[PDB]
Amino acid sequence: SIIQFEHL
Amino acid sequence: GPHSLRYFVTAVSRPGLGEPRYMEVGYVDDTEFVRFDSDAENPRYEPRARWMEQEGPEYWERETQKAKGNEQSFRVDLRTLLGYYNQSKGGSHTIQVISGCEVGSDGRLLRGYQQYAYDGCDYIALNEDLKTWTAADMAALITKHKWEQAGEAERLRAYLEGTCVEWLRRYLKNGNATLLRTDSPKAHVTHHSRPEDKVTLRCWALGFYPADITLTWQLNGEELIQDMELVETRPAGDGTFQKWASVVVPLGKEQYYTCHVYHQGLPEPLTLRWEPPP
Amino acid sequence: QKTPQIQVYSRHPPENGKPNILNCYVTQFHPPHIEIQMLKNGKKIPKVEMSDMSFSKDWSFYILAHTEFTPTETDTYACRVKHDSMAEPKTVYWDRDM
Repeated sequence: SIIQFEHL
Repeated sequence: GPHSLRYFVTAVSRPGLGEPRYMEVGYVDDTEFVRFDSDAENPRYEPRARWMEQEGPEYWERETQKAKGNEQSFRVDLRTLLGYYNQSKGGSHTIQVISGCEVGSDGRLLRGYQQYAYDGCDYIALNEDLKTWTAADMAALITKHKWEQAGEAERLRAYLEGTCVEWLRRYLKNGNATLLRTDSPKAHVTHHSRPEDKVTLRCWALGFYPADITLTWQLNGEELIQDMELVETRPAGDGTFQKWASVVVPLGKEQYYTCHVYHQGLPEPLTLRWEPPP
Repeated sequence: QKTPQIQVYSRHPPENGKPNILNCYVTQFHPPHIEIQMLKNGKKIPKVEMSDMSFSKDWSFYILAHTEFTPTETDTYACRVKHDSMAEPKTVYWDRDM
């Protein structure tokens, strides 16, 4: 399961 | 041996052609097992390996909605980096991410990865200690400070050590034996003309999996590394791979050279020589 | 920007008169936008199937284009690639010994 990405 | 679960992410803006394209591609031990593509008629996570179809409808719906929220996050990220780099809204740009974990035989985390790229160049990456960031330029420094303040490195250490490993073992129960499948190379030597008194000996390796392989040419017992020509390993299109290596040798001296094929599927390395017909 | 590297080769060992698969393996290119044609005696082949695009560990993209063909002694095949890294489309010709 891929992680939920955080904004750059 | 060790195992890995890795996700390759691509977000490409295309102003004047539609919404950004977003892809999420997952690999177990370097083998694609899931993929999401926002350009499909129906954008949903799809199994790319038949052993992933045991996973229930709740799993696919959870991953699909997570990808769709990730896609929105990347849409925001592409606009943010236009401001960071002072770039116009008319150009196409790419964000790439490699995310995942490498796990040993004991089930413990060996290596954790969170690497970013913008337009094909390193942007920012999580360091091996899983506490600090390496920023590649001034724009990445803004992300670094932002992520340091919010404890983002803290958030991935928990995912990489906990969530990533647990999913990897869950996926491994369904596909462990499939990932270990190997196909040994079938090899042969061909003979080609060269100007005057030279000929080319080409050593082929065909129909092998996985892709890792080594081909060498030996005069007596000495390896001819400086003088041979070889192509990058290439897919046959049916799941297996191909490679060849060649040396230019004097005419009449063909029986003085030996080719060696090293592959994990072979009981022992193959040894070949040019073999003309009866 | 990274220039594509191209290999043109058959899936199976080429035998004249035997149906086969011709591959065009394009790697090491960035940005991912690319245009790939396969030519027979200088003329575009209409049915060329494309694999999904993937990218590598150095961030460069790669993709496999293939088409069914029956090799003959005199037919010439090639793969033509258009990409922003090059001023020019690059054409690579099929060498059945490679």
